[PDB]
Amino acid sequence: LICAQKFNGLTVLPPLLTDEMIAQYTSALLAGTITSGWTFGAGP
Amino acid sequence: SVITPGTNTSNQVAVLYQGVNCTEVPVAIHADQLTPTWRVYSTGSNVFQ
Ligand SMILES: *[C@@H]1O[C@H](CO)[C@@H](O)[C@H](O)[C@H]1NC(C)=O
Ligand SMILES: *[C@@H]1O[C@H](CO)[C@@H](O)[C@H](O)[C@H]1NC(C)=O
Repeated sequence: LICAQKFNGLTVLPPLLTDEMIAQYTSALLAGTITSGWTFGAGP
Repeated sequence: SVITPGTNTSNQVAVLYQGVNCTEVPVAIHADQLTPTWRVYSTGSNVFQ
């Protein structure tokens, strides 16, 4: 298991961007695309 | 791992014991129990799990 790696120094570093914030970024992208077309990707 | 703003700015640093539920054993470091010494920070400025 994941803990089994934690006996002999095989530590797993958690990602900086948690899945919640990845979902937040994806929701921001979706809102931008829906309510702004492609303009938001090239300026305001 | 040691969090530092890079000598230049300030020598004050903060450390991070990765991958440990430190609310038990490292927050309760006794005399020279923590690896990098300076047992003065047994409680430290703040211990944030
Ligand atoms: C770095 O150190 C130099 C010399 O002491 C100083 O002039 C400079 O402002 C410092 N920069 C920072 C970001 O601490
Ligand atoms: C971390 O330690 C605290 C205090 O013993 C405990 O309440 C908590 O459940 C622990 N968490 C994990 C993930 O082991």
